[PDB]
Amino acid sequence: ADCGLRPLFEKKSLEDKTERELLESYI
Amino acid sequence: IVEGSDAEIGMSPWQVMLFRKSPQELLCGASLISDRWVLTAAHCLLYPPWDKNFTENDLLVRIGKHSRTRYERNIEKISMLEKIYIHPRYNWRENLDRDIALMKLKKPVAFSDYIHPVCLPDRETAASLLQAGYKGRVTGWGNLKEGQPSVLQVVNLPIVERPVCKDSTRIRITDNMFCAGYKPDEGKRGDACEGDSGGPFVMKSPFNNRWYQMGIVSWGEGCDRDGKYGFYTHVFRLKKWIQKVIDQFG
DNA sequence: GTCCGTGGTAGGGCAGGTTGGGGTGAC
Ligand SMILES: *C[C@@](*)(O)[C@H](CCCNC(N)=[NH2+])NC(=O)[C@@H]1CCCN1C(=O)[C@H](N)Cc1ccccc1
Ligand SMILES: *[C@@H]1O[C@H](CO)[C@@H](O)[C@H](O)[C@H]1NC(C)=O
Ligand code: NA
Repeated sequence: ADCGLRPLFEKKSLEDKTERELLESYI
Repeated sequence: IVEGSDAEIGMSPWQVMLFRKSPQELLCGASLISDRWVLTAAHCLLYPPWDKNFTENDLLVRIGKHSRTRYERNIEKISMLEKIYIHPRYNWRENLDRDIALMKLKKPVAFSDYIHPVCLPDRETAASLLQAGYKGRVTGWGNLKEGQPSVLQVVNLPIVERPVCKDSTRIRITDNMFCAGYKPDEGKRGDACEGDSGGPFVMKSPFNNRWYQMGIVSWGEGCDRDGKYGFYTHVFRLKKWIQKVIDQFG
């Protein structure tokens, strides 16, 4: 229900270093 | 992980370490899918060609962990297993078809900054995210080349088109598996390696800000070879099976 | 257009099971 939303990241509007690479590959 | 990197703290909080008690041994990775369920690869529990058939009392699970050596106090949790459930159609001889297993913990685990379950895909996650060139992220404490890292390693790898996966190996590929990795000229490198089985291949959906486990590290031929690709168990394919055993035996 | 259940990883059998769906479908 709360799955896949990381406390240290999504929850506190922070990105990890390389998640953008993943997004870009979806383009 | 080969050509990966040290993860950031809390970057993979559904990451789970699968242990042999005696002699102590880091066996495989795994993933936290709810407070009482862990996903992993069946070949980590059951592999008859090496007379490997573990019982719940042979193993121990470690969650919330970042560094492979240190006990991390008030960070990591240990769990025992109530029951193991291997897919009835798992094939250890030919091609590790359906290489998937579920583990029910004896007690549930409290979540924290460091312990948080990942989502499983439904039809739309599979429709939208399972595409050649799209990258996911794999994590593990297994081999750095074909020593062993101190800190969880992470790497991003693109899903490879299916004919290319088929052609690149003589093992009979299957609809319940996919492959991921860079083609020889694409510059970039990287792969999972032995000791990484069971770890998750996650993808962050651009539609909700959520991480989905699309794969389970399953097999390969060496690690990080040109024209070779890591193989992963197709999670969504096996979704109905996961839900049933959880529903029925949870 | 066609094809993905009768053993196989394996029993008892021709369903259905924790398991033969329907899809990144492949071909
Ligand atoms: C148990 C897992 O750690 C491991 C993962 C290896 C992943 N490798 C890459 N390059 N991404 N799996 C295995 O080691 C499996 C189980 C036993 C043998 N095996 C293999 O991958 C062999 N290398 C090849 C193989 C043999 C038999 C059937 C399928 C594949
Ligand atoms: C593995 O061990 C279990 C528990 O001992 C046993 O009941 C089962 O038949 C074994 N499976 C094998 C060897 O495939
Ligand atoms: Na490769």
